[PDB]
Amino acid sequence: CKNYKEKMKDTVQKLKNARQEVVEKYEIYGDSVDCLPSCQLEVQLYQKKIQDLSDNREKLASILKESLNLEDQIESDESELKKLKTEENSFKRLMIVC
Amino acid sequence: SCNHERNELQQTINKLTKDLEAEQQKLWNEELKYARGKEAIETQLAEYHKLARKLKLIPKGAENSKGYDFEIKFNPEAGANCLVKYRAQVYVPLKELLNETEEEINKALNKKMGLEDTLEQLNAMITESKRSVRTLKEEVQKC
Repeated sequence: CKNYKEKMKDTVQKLKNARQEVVEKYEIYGDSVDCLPSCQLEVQLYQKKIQDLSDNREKLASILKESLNLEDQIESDESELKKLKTEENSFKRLMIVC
Repeated sequence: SCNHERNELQQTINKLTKDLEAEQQKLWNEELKYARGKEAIETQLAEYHKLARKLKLIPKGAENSKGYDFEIKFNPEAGANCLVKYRAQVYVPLKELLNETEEEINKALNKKMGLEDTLEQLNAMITESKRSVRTLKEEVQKC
């Protein structure tokens, strides 16, 4: 009677021990799953910053682009004025030699 | 004793065996959730690295990287906050490129507006010079 009863006494402890091992591993994965939300959020913030960097680099290039175009306009307009002021002075002289 | 005990021990075996099965199920379940949760992070990281390579923050020595290492490595099973620890490696140099950009944008916009006012000044001077030339013109021809 003690032969089988001990076997059943060992079987219960073998079962209770196995249960304890599965619960342990389950809790490790439970904790790991609980941390992935923070990992997901972090990658989101990095994607935002990279997208922000991309957009602002485009903005800078556009401003520098048009700023160089305005420099060409100032250069041209400075020629037109130079010509006009030369014509203005010539006619002031023509008025005298009338 | 020979039956009451033995039989009671048996029912415990039956219960505990089903309890173990339930825990084996829960472990496998949580393992697959973690795997799906991972893959979702690797997918998002692939999108961040794809764009980083486009902006040439990556690979190492890329021309827009300023010598920083913007690559992020997610490895199976890492301590609480695997990726938050990268804040010093990747996040603070990134916000640096961002603020250097916005400052450089403000200096460029400062220069632009200066050139713009110079142009309106010239339009004013060119328009008044054209008036004078047209006026002196008529007066010369009036003689």
